[PDB]
Amino acid sequence: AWPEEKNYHQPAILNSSALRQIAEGTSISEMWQNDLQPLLIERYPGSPGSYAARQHIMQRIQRLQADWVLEIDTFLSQTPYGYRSFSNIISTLNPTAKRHLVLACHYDSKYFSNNRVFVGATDSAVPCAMMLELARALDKKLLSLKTVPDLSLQLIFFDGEEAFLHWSPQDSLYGSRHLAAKMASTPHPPGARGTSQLHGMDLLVLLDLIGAPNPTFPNFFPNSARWFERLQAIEHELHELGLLKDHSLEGRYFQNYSYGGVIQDDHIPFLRRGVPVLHLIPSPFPEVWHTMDDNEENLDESTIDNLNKILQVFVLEYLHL
Ligand SMILES: COc1cc(N(CC2CCCC2)C(=O)NCCCn2cncc2C)ccc1OCCN1CCOCC1
Ligand SMILES: [Zn+2]
Repeated sequence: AWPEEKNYHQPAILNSSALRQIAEGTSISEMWQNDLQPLLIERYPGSPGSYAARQHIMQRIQRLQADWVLEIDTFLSQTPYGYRSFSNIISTLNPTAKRHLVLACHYDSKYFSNNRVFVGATDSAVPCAMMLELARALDKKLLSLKTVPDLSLQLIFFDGEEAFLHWSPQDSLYGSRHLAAKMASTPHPPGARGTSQLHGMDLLVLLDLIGAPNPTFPNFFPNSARWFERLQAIEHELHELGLLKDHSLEGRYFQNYSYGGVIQDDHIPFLRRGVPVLHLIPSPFPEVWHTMDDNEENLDESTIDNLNKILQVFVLEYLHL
């Protein structure tokens, strides 16, 4: 019956002084320097930067005081170039806990051929950095979960999202196609009474392509609608208290409108197995998407900080903290 708790979970909404605490307790300056800048490198799967990217992540996660259980999931899969290795990163609190909220990003960049290298600033680098910051910021509040609903937080940094040659069902989402199936096969909790690690997913909040100025995120899925509306309410109630920077209520990030087609992303292998997905990707896509102009100079430090704040409150509301 606990697989069905996700369908009924309710937030605990923070008060205005608490929102005043979380907006000061995070800072895009530290995020920029300590978490985001080292991943502004060439890091395709099986590359030198891929390892450096991965060890950046885990190191920062072990700087923290909350006892994150790190897991590297290395595996082989065929690509248009023969058999490659991919290693998803998975950071977990309360691995023994039955239900997990999952904030997800992919940390690989896409292999490209003038005098400029593709670092995918928005294509993963900022969203993966935003996941690092939130953990550093909420550390003192996550440390409360160490001492003991049965719900905690999980960070996933997928590998091999990108097409190697030409984007197709077969040449895409390597890291998440494997990790969904692996999760559909891993007995969770250690009791192993007919439940999977996929069943222990409450909600997959997949960040992607976030750093650009003026993003509008559509509401993709009915079954995550209410959490999209909590994102609206969180953005409203941060602005109304004057906690958002260069933010206007007429050009907001989270607008109600629906999306008709489907976008293929790391959520797709889990959506196909009945995981409630909250896909935080903007439509339209950033104009820099998949061009080497995708870089730090075309990022909006103030937009990212507003979204840092909005997301950090969502999971502090989701987790009843
Ligand atoms: C919404 O928008 C775009 C979506 C897509 N579909 C949809 C299908 C593609 C063909 C049929 C429908 C998509 O599955 N995509 C997967 C890429 C995923 N992926 C790569 N890295 C990070 C991620 C999440 C295709 C193109 C879209 O538009 C791009 C136009 N932009 C170009 C430059 O910037 C401004 C406009
Ligand atoms: Zn991409």
